[PDB]
Amino acid sequence: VKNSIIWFRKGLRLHDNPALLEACKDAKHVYPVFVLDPHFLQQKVSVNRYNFLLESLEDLQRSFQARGSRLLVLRGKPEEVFPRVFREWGVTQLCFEHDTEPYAKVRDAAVRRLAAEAGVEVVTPISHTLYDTDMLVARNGGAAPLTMQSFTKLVDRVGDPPAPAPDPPAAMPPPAEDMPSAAPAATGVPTWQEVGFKEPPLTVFKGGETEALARLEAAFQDPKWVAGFQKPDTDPSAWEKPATTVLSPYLKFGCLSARLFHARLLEVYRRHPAHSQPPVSLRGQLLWREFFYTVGSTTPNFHRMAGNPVCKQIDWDDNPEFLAAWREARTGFPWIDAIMTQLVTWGWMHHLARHSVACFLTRGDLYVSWERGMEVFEEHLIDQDHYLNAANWMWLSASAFFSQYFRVYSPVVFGKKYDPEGRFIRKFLPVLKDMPAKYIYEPWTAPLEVQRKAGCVVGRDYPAPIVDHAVASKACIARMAAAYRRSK
Ligand SMILES: Cc1cc2nc3c(=O)[nH]c(=O)nc-3n(C[C@H](O)[C@H](O)[C@H](O)COP(=O)(O)OP(=O)(O)OC[C@H]3O[C@@H](n4cnc5c(N)ncnc54)[C@H](O)[C@@H]3O)c2cc1C
Ligand SMILES: [Cl-]
Repeated sequence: VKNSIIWFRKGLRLHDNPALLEACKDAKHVYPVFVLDPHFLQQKVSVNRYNFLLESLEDLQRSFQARGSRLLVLRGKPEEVFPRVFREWGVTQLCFEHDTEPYAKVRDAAVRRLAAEAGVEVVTPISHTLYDTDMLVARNGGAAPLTMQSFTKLVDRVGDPPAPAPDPPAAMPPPAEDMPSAAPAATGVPTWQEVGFKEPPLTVFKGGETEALARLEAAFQDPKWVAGFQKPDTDPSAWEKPATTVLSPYLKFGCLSARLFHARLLEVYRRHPAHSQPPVSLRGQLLWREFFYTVGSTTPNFHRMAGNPVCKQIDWDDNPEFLAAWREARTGFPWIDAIMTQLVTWGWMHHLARHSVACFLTRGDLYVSWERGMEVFEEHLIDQDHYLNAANWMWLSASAFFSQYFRVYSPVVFGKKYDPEGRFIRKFLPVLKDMPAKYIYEPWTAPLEVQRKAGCVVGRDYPAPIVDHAVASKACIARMAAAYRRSK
């Protein structure tokens, strides 16, 4: 008989899940498994993202329960847990969604050889990206494109991505009863308290496929907005209603299928002939994700500067004091500190807000390596993506893809063009809530009487600016021009 395991890592969803569909076909018993390391906090991960993952597992649990099955959260590492459960459960087939991350390749290749020795057939469909990214490289002559323009012409010749897979059946083959490793007390979904976190999450975005599909339908309530979407024209200061979809956490964990998103976009585009085109369109935003996945999965050392063949070797400063002030939202520039506060509280910021804080730390003002900034983003972002975080950090620091280092965002003027009254700043920096709008982006320029009346005295309640942007940005541009000349 056929007993199968569907192994969730990403792809935390029931819709468009070809690995789940294959596991369930002709199966007597199906074991939906997520493997959790109970000592992940011993040597990195904010409670905001880890609880987002836990909320995604609880949503999967309710979906399987509604279909007569159950999600098993196994504690341990995959190389030690799977050899046991293969024999105990009589497994004949192991299915999981393909993954191209570095550790994913080492981990999955080990699980492949263990299944082989146990007589278990392995099926690994592709469904986390729009396309088989290896097929895109092979169609391009054996190398990934290095520009978005060249990449978009490639996918146009390749054609549309595969349609989303059908829904799973209304009833699922359940796990066998009275299996010791499937005991409910040892396979439940933990809380953030039980895994060791002492501070509760503060983010307003809840995990799960249900929330992902709810947010998708909300975005498509106005097809005119979807059709005319232009990414560079969206408001980074909008927080009551963010200016973009905020689907990145759900796409990162696979709570939302990228192919379903793409299919829904095509349905709208065919009724709106004047819809926006790549790279600025909403479809173009998914192509950015596909582009960085295609380049990153084929480039060694993609997340580092050293050994990375696509990253410029820049002599970045080792300044812990600048990094600490940037990391702790005490730079003295309210626009920067407000966004860095949104990072630690929400775990998500608008794309152009990420631009501001990334440019400031690296090629704009402080000249600290983008790897240090990525380390800070990798801890707090609920949508942290190994390939996307790295690519955009190299972009913003002009180390890869982007080269126009004379374009420098002002930590004073940038946000003022969107939010002259500083509503975003008052929301995330309540110490400046009473400051008149004339000085909220430059609180040090406010006369002392105004600072006292507003209850925010620069130097006691809110720090002075750690740098002069005029001086600091001039020093950073001159240094980048010399680094660009020595790297020929
Ligand atoms: C320094 C820096 C680091 C970043 N780190 C990440 C990261 O770790 N994870 C992440 O998902 N995005 C990252 N991005 C990209 C971008 O900031 C987010 O994807 C976007 O803000 C998410 O909001 P949204 O879901 O509303 O995007 P939308 O505009 O609604 O776009 C929809 C989807 O397209 C994809 N997408 C959009 N913009 C980009 C982009 N620039 N690159 C790649 N894919 C994109 C995402 O999957 C996103 O969910 C980073 C940007 C910067 C400048
Ligand atoms: Cl600017």
